Amino acid sequence: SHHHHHGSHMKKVEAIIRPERLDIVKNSLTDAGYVGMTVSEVKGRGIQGGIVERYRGREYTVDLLPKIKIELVVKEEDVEKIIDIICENAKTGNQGDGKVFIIPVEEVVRVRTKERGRGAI
Amino acid sequence: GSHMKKVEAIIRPERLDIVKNSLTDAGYVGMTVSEVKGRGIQGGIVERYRGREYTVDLLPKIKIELVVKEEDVEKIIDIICENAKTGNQGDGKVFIIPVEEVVRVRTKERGRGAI
Amino acid sequence: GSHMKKVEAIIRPERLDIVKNSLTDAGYVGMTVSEVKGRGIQGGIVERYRGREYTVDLLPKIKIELVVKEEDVEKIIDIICENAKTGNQGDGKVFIIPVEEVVRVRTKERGRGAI
Ligand SMILES: Nc1ncnc2c1ncn2[C@@H]1O[C@H](COP(=O)(O)OP(=O)(O)OP(=O)(O)O)[C@@H](O)[C@H]1O
Ligand SMILES: Nc1ncnc2c1ncn2[C@@H]1O[C@H](COP(=O)(O)OP(=O)(O)OP(=O)(O)O)[C@@H](O)[C@H]1O
Ligand SMILES: Nc1ncnc2c1ncn2[C@@H]1O[C@H](COP(=O)(O)OP(=O)(O)OP(=O)(O)O)[C@@H](O)[C@H]1O
Ligand SMILES: O=C(O)CCC(=O)C(=O)O
Ligand SMILES: O=C(O)CCC(=O)C(=O)O
Ligand SMILES: O=C(O)CCC(=O)C(=O)O
Ligand SMILES: [Cl-]
Ligand SMILES: [Mg+2]
Ligand SMILES: [Mg+2]
Ligand SMILES: [Mg+2]
Repeated sequence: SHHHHHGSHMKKVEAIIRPERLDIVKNSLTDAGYVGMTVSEVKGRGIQGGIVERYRGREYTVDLLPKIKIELVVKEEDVEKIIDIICENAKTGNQGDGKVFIIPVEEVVRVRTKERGRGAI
Repeated sequence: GSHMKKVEAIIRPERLDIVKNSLTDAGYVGMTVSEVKGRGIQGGIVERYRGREYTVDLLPKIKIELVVKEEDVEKIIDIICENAKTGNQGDGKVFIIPVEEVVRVRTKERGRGAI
Repeated sequence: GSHMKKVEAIIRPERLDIVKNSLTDAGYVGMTVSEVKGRGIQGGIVERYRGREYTVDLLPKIKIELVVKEEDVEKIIDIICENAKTGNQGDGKVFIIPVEEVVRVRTKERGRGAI
């Protein structure tokens, strides 16, 4: 017995990774056919708030570290494969390896031709 | 809906002033500019040296971001495309991303009046 | 909804350390910082040389991005505004952008627990 009770299909993959994993990540994405990408130099910290460096028996926090931002605007159906590639290639087994954010994209336009939408990705 | 959007455009470094000035002339002034590298669908360019070839797969580009009233987006797309284009692969790409809220730091004004 | 958002704020370079420390003290630590240039609605500043005026239409700024749990957005807006403001045009702007998914690279943990 039971008691009665009361799209664009486009996305932006924004990932922060270590500088020394950029070429590995880029090459795996390229090999898989996910080519269009924008890369930025950034600084960051994750939930641990940076690292501690020692000098003359004293600890000093370094609360921003060099990182690389990659952005790929993609067809929605490609997001999970790209997440997988980024994670597999960026990981090293150490805190600081990176984070991926998925952000909606409502429109894409290629400048040269004014093509719009998924065909412009 | 918020009726605000973010226009994120990647253009050639030599078209930054042209595009910025054209936007300004049309009254679309608030903007954030970043130096980036990138490649589009062709995966870069091929450079020749000493009988060899090398693919340069990230090239200098400029990112402009304008957070704008939604009803201005198409006009801004048109200005960016007209002024960034050169007829050559690599001219750029424009992305439109939703923005839910905007706050001006100095006065704490929020929404479309803070654009 | 995902109940996750991106706080993207542009602030003065000389207010970064103050803002970052206040965010840290409130427990909002994960953050990405970029060097950018920008102008707001006034279109830059005027610099004088030999009694002539010249427009400087992009100035150095700092971008901070925090991807956060939605329930923290208003407090973070408050912190950024209170710490970044100086009473002068140019103090900054905050944008809130939806985030549909977050993944921690090292472990592949996803969602709000990965923030
Ligand atoms: N919530 C967040 N918002 C914005 N940027 C972030 C966030 N979390 C991480 N980042 C960026 O990603 C980079 C790498 O983060 P990191 O790998 O340290 O994340 P984490 O959550 O601390 O995981 P881990 O325990 O593996 O270190 C940071 O230096 C920062 O640039
Ligand atoms: N899908 C994408 N995601 C992220 N960034 C992109 C994407 N496509 C292009 N970009 C960025 O825009 C810049 C210019 O792209 P580009 O003009 O080469 O695009 P394209 O699709 O290859 O078109 P074209 O055939 O005109 O060259 C790239 O170098 C990169 O920074
Ligand atoms: N609509 C916008 N889109 C993108 N970036 C913006 C926008 N408005 C401001 N910015 C960025 O924020 C920075 C600071 O803007 P600013 O504080 O001058 O805003 P404002 O609207 O002109 O307010 P104020 O009257 O207090 O000066 C700019 O230099 C630019 O990097
Ligand atoms: O970024 C690193 O390499 C270590 C620091 C870290 O994991 C963090 O600040 O969250
Ligand atoms: O960016 C360029 O100038 C040429 C290369 C290009 O169009 C691309 O990589 O897609
Ligand atoms: O950014 C500054 O410090 C002053 C200029 C300004 O407020 C603007 O261009 O909107
Ligand atoms: Cl974004
Ligand atoms: Mg960490
Ligand atoms: Mg191209
Ligand atoms: Mg201003």
